Amino acid sequence: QFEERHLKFLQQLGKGNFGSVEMCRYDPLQDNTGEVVAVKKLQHSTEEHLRDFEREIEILKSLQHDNIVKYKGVCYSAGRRNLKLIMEYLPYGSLRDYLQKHKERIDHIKLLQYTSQICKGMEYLGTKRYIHRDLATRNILVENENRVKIGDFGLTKVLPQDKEYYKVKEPGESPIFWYAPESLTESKFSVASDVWSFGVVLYELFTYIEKSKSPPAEFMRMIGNDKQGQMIVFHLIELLKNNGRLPRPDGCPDEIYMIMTECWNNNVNQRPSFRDLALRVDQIRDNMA
Ligand SMILES: N#CC[C@@H](C1CCCC1)n1cc(-c2ncnc3[nH]ccc23)cn1
Repeated sequence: QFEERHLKFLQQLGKGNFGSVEMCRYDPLQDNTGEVVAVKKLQHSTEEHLRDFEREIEILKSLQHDNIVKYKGVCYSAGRRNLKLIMEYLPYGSLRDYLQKHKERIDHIKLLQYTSQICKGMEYLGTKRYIHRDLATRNILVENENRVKIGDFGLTKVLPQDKEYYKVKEPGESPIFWYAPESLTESKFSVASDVWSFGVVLYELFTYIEKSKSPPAEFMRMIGNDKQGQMIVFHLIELLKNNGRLPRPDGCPDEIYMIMTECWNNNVNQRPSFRDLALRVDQIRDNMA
């Protein structure tokens, strides 16, 4: 229901894998009263990528939650393709950049507020049997100082009816340093691996996105920065097999790190639920206040 001729390009907001998001104004009355929106498109409209995109659009459309970015509509020109996803525009950018920019005014209670919101959004995904597969502060957006939203769903898959995991191995880079061990070894993605990645998100938050402290930097320094191409993955697997883990971030209390390390359990079935993670984060945040 969005006509392409009324979307006015303003700037690029972000560039994902096979996708990009643009800040546009939807101004059908041509009087500069229309609203600014976010428009997602494919960088190269492959038939396979187009079918993935259609599934992503339906997934997002099916989601309604304070902590999930709002679907608004779709757009297409010159027939059916050039397909574009229209979403609400969130003015503070990604939580990665936002935390980096205000580290001296965002204290731990605020971090835990964001954490809780992320947990509740992920739990909502779970009730729909959706596996996000790409949890990272770079894929959390900031609506305002009090609200974050899960921001991108390009890698989200729906669980089979009969199984609690989805086996997929895609070409491209994969965010290996947020991957559960069973995702690196068997391409198995589950709620439990989303929980692992959430552990990494919590690490990210408490590092305040410091340069040398990113999961890639830390993990490369634990395996050796020389490590060569695909060998990287292999060593990562071995490192995680021997319970090598990201270190406790500077200033991070013991209980928060413990939440992280319980998320980083090699035994998929021993990782906590998102509801319990929310419960615990909320108890800590209420104790701090
Ligand atoms: N998530 C996220 C990260 C990132 C890219 C991930 C893959 C493609 C985009 N990205 C998303 C925005 C954005 N910014 C403001 N409003 C928005 N609405 C909807 C998105 C969006 C900016 N960069």
